[PDB]
Amino acid sequence: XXXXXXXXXXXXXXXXXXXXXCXXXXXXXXXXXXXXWXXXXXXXXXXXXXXXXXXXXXXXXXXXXXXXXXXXXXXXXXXXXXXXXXXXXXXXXXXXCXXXXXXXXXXXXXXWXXXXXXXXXX
Amino acid sequence: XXXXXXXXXXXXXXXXXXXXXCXXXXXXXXXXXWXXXXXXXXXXXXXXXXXXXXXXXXXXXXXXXXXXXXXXXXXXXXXXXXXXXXCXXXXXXXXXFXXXXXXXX
Amino acid sequence: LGFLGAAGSTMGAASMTLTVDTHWGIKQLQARVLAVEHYLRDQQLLGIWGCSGKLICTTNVPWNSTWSNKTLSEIWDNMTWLQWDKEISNYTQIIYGLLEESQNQQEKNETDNLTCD
Amino acid sequence: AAGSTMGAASMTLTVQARNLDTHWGIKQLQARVLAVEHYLRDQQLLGIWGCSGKLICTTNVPWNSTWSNKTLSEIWDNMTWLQWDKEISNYTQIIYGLLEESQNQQEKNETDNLTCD
Amino acid sequence: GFLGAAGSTMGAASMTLTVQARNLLSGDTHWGIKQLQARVLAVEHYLRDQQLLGIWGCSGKLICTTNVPWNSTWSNKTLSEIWDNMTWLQWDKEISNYTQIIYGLLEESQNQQEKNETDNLTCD
Amino acid sequence: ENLWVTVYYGVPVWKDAETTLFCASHNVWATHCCVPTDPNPQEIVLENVTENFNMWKNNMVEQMHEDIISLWDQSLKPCVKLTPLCVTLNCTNATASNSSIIEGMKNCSFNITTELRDKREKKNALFYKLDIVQLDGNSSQYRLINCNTSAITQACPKVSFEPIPIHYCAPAGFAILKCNNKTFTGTGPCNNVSTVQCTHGIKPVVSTQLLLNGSLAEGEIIIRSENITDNGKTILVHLNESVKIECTRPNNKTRTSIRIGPGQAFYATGQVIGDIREAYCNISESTWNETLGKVVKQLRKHFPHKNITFQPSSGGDLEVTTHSFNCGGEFFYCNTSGLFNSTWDSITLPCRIKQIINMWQEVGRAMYAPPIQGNITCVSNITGLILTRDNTETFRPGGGDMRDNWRSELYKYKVVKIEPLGVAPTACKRR
Amino acid sequence: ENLWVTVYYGVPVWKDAETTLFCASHNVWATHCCVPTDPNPQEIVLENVTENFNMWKNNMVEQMHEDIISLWDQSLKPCVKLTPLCVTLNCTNATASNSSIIEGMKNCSFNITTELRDKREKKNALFYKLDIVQLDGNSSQYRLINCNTSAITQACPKVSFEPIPIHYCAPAGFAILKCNNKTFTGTGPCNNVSTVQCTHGIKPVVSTQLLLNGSLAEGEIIIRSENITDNGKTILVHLNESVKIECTRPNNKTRTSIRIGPGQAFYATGQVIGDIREAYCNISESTWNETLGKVVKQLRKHFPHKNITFQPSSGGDLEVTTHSFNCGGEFFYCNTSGLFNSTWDSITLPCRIKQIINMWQEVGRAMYAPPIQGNITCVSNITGLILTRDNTETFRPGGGDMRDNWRSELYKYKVVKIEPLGVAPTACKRRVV
Amino acid sequence: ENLWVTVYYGVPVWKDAETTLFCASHNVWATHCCVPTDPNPQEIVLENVTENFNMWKNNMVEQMHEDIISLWDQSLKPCVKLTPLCVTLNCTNATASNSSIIEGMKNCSFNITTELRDKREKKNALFYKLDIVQLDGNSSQYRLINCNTSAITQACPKVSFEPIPIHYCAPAGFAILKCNNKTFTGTGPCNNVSTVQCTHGIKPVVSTQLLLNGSLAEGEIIIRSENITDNGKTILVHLNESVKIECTRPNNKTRTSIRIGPGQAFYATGQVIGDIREAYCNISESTWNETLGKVVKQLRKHFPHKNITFQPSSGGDLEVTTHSFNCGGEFFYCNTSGLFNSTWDSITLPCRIKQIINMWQEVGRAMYAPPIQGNITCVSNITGLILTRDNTETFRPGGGDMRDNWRSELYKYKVVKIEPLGVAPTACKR
Ligand SMILES: *[C@@H]1O[C@H](CO)[C@@H](O[C@@H]2O[C@H](CO)[C@@H](O[C@@H]3O[C@H](CO)[C@@H](O)[C@H](O)[C@@H]3O)[C@H](O)[C@H]2NC(C)=O)[C@H](O)[C@H]1NC(C)=O
Ligand SMILES: *[C@@H]1O[C@H](CO)[C@@H](O)[C@H](O)[C@H]1NC(C)=O
Ligand SMILES: *[C@@H]1O[C@H](CO)[C@@H](O)[C@H](O)[C@H]1NC(C)=O
Ligand SMILES: *[C@@H]1O[C@H](CO)[C@@H](O)[C@H](O)[C@H]1NC(C)=O
Ligand SMILES: *[C@@H]1O[C@H](CO)[C@@H](O)[C@H](O)[C@H]1NC(C)=O
Ligand SMILES: *[C@@H]1O[C@H](CO)[C@@H](O)[C@H](O)[C@H]1NC(C)=O
Ligand SMILES: *[C@@H]1O[C@H](CO)[C@@H](O)[C@H](O)[C@H]1NC(C)=O
Ligand SMILES: *[C@@H]1O[C@H](CO)[C@@H](O)[C@H](O)[C@H]1NC(C)=O
Ligand SMILES: *[C@@H]1O[C@H](CO)[C@@H](O)[C@H](O)[C@H]1NC(C)=O
Ligand SMILES: *[C@@H]1O[C@H](CO)[C@@H](O)[C@H](O)[C@H]1NC(C)=O
Repeated sequence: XXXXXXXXXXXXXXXXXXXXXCXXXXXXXXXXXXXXWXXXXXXXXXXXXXXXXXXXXXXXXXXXXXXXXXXXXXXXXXXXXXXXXXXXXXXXXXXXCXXXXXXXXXXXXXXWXXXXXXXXXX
Repeated sequence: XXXXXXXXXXXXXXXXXXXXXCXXXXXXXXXXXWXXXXXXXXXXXXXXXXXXXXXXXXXXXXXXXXXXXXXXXXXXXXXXXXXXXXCXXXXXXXXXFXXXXXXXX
Repeated sequence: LGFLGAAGSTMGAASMTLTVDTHWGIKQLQARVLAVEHYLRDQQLLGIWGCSGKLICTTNVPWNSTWSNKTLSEIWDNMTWLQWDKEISNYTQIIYGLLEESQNQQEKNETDNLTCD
Repeated sequence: AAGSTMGAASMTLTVQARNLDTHWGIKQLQARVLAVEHYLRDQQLLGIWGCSGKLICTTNVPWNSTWSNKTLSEIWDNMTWLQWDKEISNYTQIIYGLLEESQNQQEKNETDNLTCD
Repeated sequence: GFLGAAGSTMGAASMTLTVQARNLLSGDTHWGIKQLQARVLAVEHYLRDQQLLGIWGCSGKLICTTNVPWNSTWSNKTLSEIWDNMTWLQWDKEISNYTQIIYGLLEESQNQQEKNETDNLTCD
Repeated sequence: ENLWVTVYYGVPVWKDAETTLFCASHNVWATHCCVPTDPNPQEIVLENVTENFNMWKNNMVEQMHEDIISLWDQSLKPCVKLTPLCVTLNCTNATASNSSIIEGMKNCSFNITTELRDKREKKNALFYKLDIVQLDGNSSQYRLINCNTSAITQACPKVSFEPIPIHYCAPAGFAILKCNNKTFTGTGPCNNVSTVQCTHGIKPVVSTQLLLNGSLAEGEIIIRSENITDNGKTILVHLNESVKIECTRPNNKTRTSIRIGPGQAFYATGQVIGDIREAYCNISESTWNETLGKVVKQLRKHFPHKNITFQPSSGGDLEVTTHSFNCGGEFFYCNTSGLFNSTWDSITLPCRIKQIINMWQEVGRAMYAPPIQGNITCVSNITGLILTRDNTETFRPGGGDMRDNWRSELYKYKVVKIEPLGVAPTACKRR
Repeated sequence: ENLWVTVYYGVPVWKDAETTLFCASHNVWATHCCVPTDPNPQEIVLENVTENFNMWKNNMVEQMHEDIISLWDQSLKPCVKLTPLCVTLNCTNATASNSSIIEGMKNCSFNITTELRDKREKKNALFYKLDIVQLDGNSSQYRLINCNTSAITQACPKVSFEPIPIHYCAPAGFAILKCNNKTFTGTGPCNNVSTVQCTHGIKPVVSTQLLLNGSLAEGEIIIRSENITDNGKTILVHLNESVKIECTRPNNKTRTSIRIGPGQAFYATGQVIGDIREAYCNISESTWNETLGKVVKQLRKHFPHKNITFQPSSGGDLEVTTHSFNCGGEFFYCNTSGLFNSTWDSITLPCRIKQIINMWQEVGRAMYAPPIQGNITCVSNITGLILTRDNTETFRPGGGDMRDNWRSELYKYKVVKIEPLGVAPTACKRRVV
Repeated sequence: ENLWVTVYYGVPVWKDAETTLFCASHNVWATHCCVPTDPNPQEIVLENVTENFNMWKNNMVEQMHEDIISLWDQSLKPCVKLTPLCVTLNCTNATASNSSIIEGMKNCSFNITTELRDKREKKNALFYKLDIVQLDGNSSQYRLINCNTSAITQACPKVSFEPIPIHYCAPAGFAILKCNNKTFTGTGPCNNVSTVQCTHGIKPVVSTQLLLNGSLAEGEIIIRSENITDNGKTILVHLNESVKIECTRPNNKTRTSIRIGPGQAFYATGQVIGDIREAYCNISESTWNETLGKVVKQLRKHFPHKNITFQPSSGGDLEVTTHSFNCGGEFFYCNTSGLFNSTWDSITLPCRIKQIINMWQEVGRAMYAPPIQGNITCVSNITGLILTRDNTETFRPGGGDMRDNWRSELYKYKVVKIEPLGVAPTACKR
């Protein structure tokens, strides 16, 4: 089964960068699905902060963090990262990876990751 | 893209049929997931696309979406089902989410 | 690893190893000629579809759910290539015809008179 | 379908058509070998020129006003390939020599030790 | 002018590669078999060279650059000596015991290049 | 001022060519023409193609001829060699069905070696007067005719030569073009050209003056020749309606068997049971005459007068003066002088049966046809005529060769080589 | 919308297929299978792969059969014809060595053409009775038994037909799948399938009834048959232990060369000196008894609660009613009735010798085996038995055509065509600049 | 340092190789070598190259040899077999001359089955003594020679074996290198090499001891050998001047025909009218003596000892010790002892004729040559001598099994395989 896991979350100082990352060796190596990140603050639902067509490198970051959520992936390592810069002091959320599995239709966001949380603060 | 938390509050008595409404700002597929989880823990899909009931989930607890109208259906409320219902604007890049329905049970 | 080493593997993992006496005289000539014809048939198809030199070749032909309606996650991580070949064997020629058409249209656009020179 | 006009985009169908008792056995082997020889002959000629793995290729050789002396609209819309080939631009050996020389000069320029462009 | 450049320097001879290549394909029972064998082998030799060139990444090329460096042990010469004074027939012998090594290195290099390109596709 | 050379591969053009076609499907034709076929009409109309055809220069006719001869020679290799039979024969008049005067038959006795060379046996068999030649005057001593010049090979009794349809198919890189003009005369431009992979299925039926079996013209009766005016050319007449002809040997025959050597055996006529009238070949008086008149009406397009006449065939050997039929395992040689006799109820033609034959116009390698036991009846469709031109104008039912029989069906097909590479100008320079 | 067709080349799939295999490594087998043998074949196990095999429909068997017939006939083309010997033979009793009768042979005289085609000579030869047929009742006149149906070709004395191991190898584009299940019976699915390019070496042995010098079963004795309850099918019993058998003809046949004509000569038996006994053959008694009992133990799993018994062959000619084999070039026809007689230190099986051999089912061809001088002894192992079937269940040492001898070695191999090109959906559209 | 391995294709290099050449040009050679030649053959001079040629190991000699024999043997298949003639012959003294004194011929009568089976007739023909063997002592019972070991095939009457020149041509992927050194002399480097696709025309002449029609040396007399200093080796002396030789059979034959079977007849000498000498050759005396003097002047550079001698071919059978000429359809065996007798207006070589000819040195495959009607004269050019060697040196005419004659035309040619791939260092990385 898929086993995506989050890593390197941090209580980053406001405006600091942190190399949040995940890996999912059990899942297909880009041959399928796509990278997707989502996050949620306490008392919040979710937002599709970032994505990438992992088969290659076609990025699709959300406007909310257009200047920071530079999602990237290494198909070769069955791994991905979102080393956002200039964290807002308000950017405190759990973040998790998902598999954008699809069938000639919008993706299902399957195999949600462990969701390690960060805690950016001033 | 955008969607409203048409059922931001959605409590139901055990064994009662229920659905957590979603109102999209545009027609879209309406994949949804249950937040049957601890904080900073994984969510799980309810269904994909308009009616692709999730694997390893009750099929009874599902309904098809149409146009901009959708809901996360439940055959019956149960404590086991007491998880928020998150609705995604699953047509849009970086699909927007409606705030999840409380969906208490 | 090995020739056909991945035959029992799922398609995903398997895709990672794609880099792997006149009586007598007539039989030998037939064998040699046939081997050449088979070689050329594969290279010619890859050429005509715009996949010459590629083990992995993307195209501009969309997947039609009628050929198969499965999710990538239940194909690449689930079934073997032998099974896949059987599942869509009935559409083999359809796919090939579409690939040829797409490549020929791409070339016509390449040398169209408008917005070229 | 050799009728119509020269502005055909049916070219893939004329390509895939190629390459599919000792007296009889020799005749059949000769037929197969010859079909292969001709296929390879055309591919090598295209391969020497810069046109490799393509059905339609442009070059750096200019068109001569004395080979046809016709406009593009006349050529592509009011003629078909049989007429074109039989009546005009039917001294192709000139063109073939120009194409081989131009291509070798280009390829040589690309590895000049002073400008590895 | 086939082999016309055989006595020319290696550099000069690079302008006759098309001539030398275009003449590789062409230009009772026992007799028929001998002639079929001769034609079939001419085809096989042509194709084996084309397959090898494809293995090294020389698809449709007469001159190919690579990612494999030249080893001074194979030949300790400079470019002004090897391309300008020597003819091909004069140094081909020098590489006769290194040919398989070089060919093996070219194959390995091509495999690594393809893997990087395979793992990192270009989409959309 | 800004046009550039563009190379196109896959260009839909061709040139005339001569290549090897393959032949597609106990019968020899069914063993040699081994490739199976499905219907696969593939009649692709080229719409605007007007191509030049010439049935008199068509290499397929010659190729068909060479392949047919090759098949016959190959088919007769694993068979009995009738060499021990080139002995003096002591012959008398054949007797059968209470008559000792059977015209055409001799009762021949001879000394032939058995499997064991030290022993010999005296054998008896009946032979035809067309197979046997007298050694001297005032003598019963005879020899087989072809022992004078060559070997005689017995056709294998187990091998079928029935002219089942065969198809000639192009190799990859080649195509067969068809002429679909209902009034095509055999040469020149033909509009409405279509392309196929194989011919329609041609029956390799052999004849000498009437063309038997095959298709009929879809138009009116067509007169075709390399040159109508030239008296040195064959004129083929392709009828649009068939003439039904029936031939038979209603009498029964028995066969005997001589062990000429180890394994091998010679088959020969035993006894004749029945009357002694042979062949009885006939066509209706209501079909002939009228058919011939229709041919004349078409001849009048080239010969616009009332001095047209049909005369009996001229001299030469039996193979060119009479009408050969391949009725079952026996060869009929029919007298057609009763048909070609006119100036502008059924008619019976007597025939003779021959067993040792020289095939086509070849010399030597004579074939011996074992007798058919029991009686035989053959029914066939006359589809055309082979006529020549030997003031008034006389036509004769003869002339030509054995290839003209196939020109009559292959006239509508042509083989071309596809040449899918060419050059044309463009507006784009290489980038 | 978001899924695209992607072409993959080098895909590990295959199809059942029939192709022409080539044969890899003085004599015939050694000059025909001129292609060198791979000194180090690489067998690749296909993990988590199963495949369907069927030894009774295996075209490798059929192809081997055709290759053997062709080689045999080609090898005998440039040899002496014996047609001139079809002359009536004048035969007497034959009294070799001492003042007795040599049973099984006759002393025949005949009139044969000298090199000049006009004159003849009288020559003598000894022949086996099995090759000679009487021309009439109470006559002394005989002929060679096969001059009635065909030419008899003398085998070239310089050409050995001794089996050597040979390997069948697939051409490029093809591979041979091999079944490595120790108890697989030859049909149906086999797990643990491996891929090879060439088969193991096998020998083109042409014995009947008892298979000689083959491989042994990896597991216990395997009884292989198509539809075993069908009395119309042949049962191949593949042993896991061999049985040693030795056949001997303890005498010296002299050789007489009789010229036929222009560079042509016949080799006749001259005189026979030695122990005049019927080419006896010795098979271990205790080995056989135990071996046959083991076969029955397994045969009873298909035919339970039945008394399994054995009988000698019920009929046919002395090509099938006996154990025919060709060891030293001497063709033996041994009586196996001493083995297949049961109600479930050695057993001597008497044997006859034939000199004119009609091999396989060629019918229209025959070979004459030149006499072999010296005293000949042959040693071989029995590696499988051929039985036919039909509260007693009776089996007999019957058999089929010679294809069955090779089915027993090729039962584990299948030929497949490799099809490396294929497509599948993914989610990456061609970039197109 | 840079320097990366650059791959090149179409590189003008080659390696020694052996392949099958094709032959290019009723007549047998014309029928087989049906392939046309280039009306205007091209030749490319390769400047600044050196190539090692070795005629003694040249596979073209062997290949041509095998193809010539194969053609010959195939050519004799579709015609008359003479096995039925292997019967006891009467062979009385021939009476063809006016006084019945030829003594080289016998009048042989025999009982033969005619084309009609079960009918035999007494037939007769004249035969040469060289083709007849006596069956026993003191007995007029004779046979043809090749009846006990093999069988005789009659030469096909419509096929000419005239040695019309043929050319050998390389297949694609191959080329033939030619040596242009007039003084090459034998195995070793040639410093002037050109490339051709086809060899010059070579006439498949079948003489022995003396070479007949062929090319002449362009330099001085060239003496070629594998090793001139070893005995047991053939020495080929290639002259730069020809010597005219005129050979004839000054008498008139008439042919008789004996039917054998359907499609077959035996042809034999019926009668011969004329004088007694069967045949002879005319060699100008001064030309011959001058020619040997020139040969000796060159021979002396390898063999400095004076008083070099020539002897009349040692000994052996009448295939070795004499000359051999296929003159029209007759095979002459001329005595050359009149030439090779010396120590350092014309010379008559008496000649014998045979009709049963052994092909090369094969066993069996005997051919019978029908008599040629009327009188015959052949004129040919002697181009060289084939000598063997055994104080002073002794030279004798001799020769090998035909390959040595063919080595005299193919000595300047070599077959090489073209090898278009190679690599070299360059300054450009991918
Ligand atoms: C060396 O070369 C000469 C010159 O070509 C050869 O002489 C030629 O020999 C042939 C066969 O003997 C002669 O052909 C015959 O000519 C008569 C003429 O009436 C004709 O009736 C025959 O049917 C046949 O065609 C040819 O005329 C003769 N040429 C000359 C100029 O005399 C000579 O045979 C060659 N020597 C050797 C050993 O190859
Ligand atoms: C041979 O060398 C000379 C200079 O010595 C040069 O001019 C000539 O072009 C060279 N030949 C070839 C084939 O390059
Ligand atoms: C026509 O032929 C049939 C068959 O030989 C025969 O029965 C019939 O009598 C014939 N007609 C005439 C008029 O003789
Ligand atoms: C051989 O001798 C036995 C003695 O009983 C006799 O019966 C038999 O007929 C004899 N056979 C011949 C060929 O003489
Ligand atoms: C066969 O018969 C001949 C007759 O001469 C005799 O010499 C020979 O010894 C006999 N051989 C045998 C085995 O009887
Ligand atoms: C059977 O004997 C043959 C020949 O001696 C030999 O190849 C084989 O190993 C033997 N088997 C055993 C185990 O005795
Ligand atoms: C020819 O045959 C007779 C037959 O009587 C014989 O006497 C004579 O010696 C034979 N030969 C000669 C040369 O006379
Ligand atoms: C070769 O012989 C012919 C005979 O016609 C003659 O014309 C030619 O000059 C001769 N050649 C030589 C080198 O003597
Ligand atoms: C040469 O021929 C002439 C006739 O032309 C003859 O007189 C002379 O004796 C012959 N000489 C020689 C040496 O053969
Ligand atoms: C043959 O004899 C005639 C007699 O007139 C003569 O003219 C001719 O030259 C002679 N031919 C030969 C080859 O001796």
